[PDB]
Amino acid sequence: LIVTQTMKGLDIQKVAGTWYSLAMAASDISLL
Amino acid sequence: LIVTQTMKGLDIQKVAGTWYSLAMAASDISLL
Amino acid sequence: LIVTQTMKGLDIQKVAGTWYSLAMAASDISLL
Amino acid sequence: LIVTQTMKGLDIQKVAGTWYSLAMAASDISLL
Amino acid sequence: LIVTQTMKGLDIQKVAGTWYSLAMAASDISLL
Amino acid sequence: LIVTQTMKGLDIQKVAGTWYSLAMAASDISLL
Repeated sequence: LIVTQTMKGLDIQKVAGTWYSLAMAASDISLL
Repeated sequence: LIVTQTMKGLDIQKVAGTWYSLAMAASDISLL
Repeated sequence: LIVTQTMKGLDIQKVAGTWYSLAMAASDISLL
Repeated sequence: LIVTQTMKGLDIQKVAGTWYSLAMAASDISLL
Repeated sequence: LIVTQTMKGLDIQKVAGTWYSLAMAASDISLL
Repeated sequence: LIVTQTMKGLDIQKVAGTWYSLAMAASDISLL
């Protein structure tokens, strides 16, 4: 598979917590 | 499969919690 | 698989917590 | 964009004229 | 962009004229 | 860009004229 993730002009503030990521791509994605 | 995820001009504030990601793409997606 | 993750013009502030990463890509992604 | 304008403890007196505003924020600001 | 404008303890007197504002923030600022 | 403008304990008097603002921040600033 071909994966293209593009982000332009983002403004993020006050992100208290377990922020994992913004763009995450792979073969198998299992989150418990 | 071909996956294209584009984001422009985002403004995110006060995101307390387990924010995983914004654009996530893969073969298998299983979330418990 | 081919993975391309592009980020331009990001502004991040006050990110208290366990911020893992912004763009994360691999074969297997398992998060507990 | 994220805009935060805070004012505490202001004392204004004798303001003869075309007083527009105190805190003004927007995308485009053109004043002739 | 992230903009934070804070004002505490201001005392303004005798402001005859075209007083526009105190804290003004936006994307484009053109004043003629 | 991240912009923080802080003002504490200001005393302004007799401000005859075209007083625009105190703290002004944005992307493009063109004044003629």
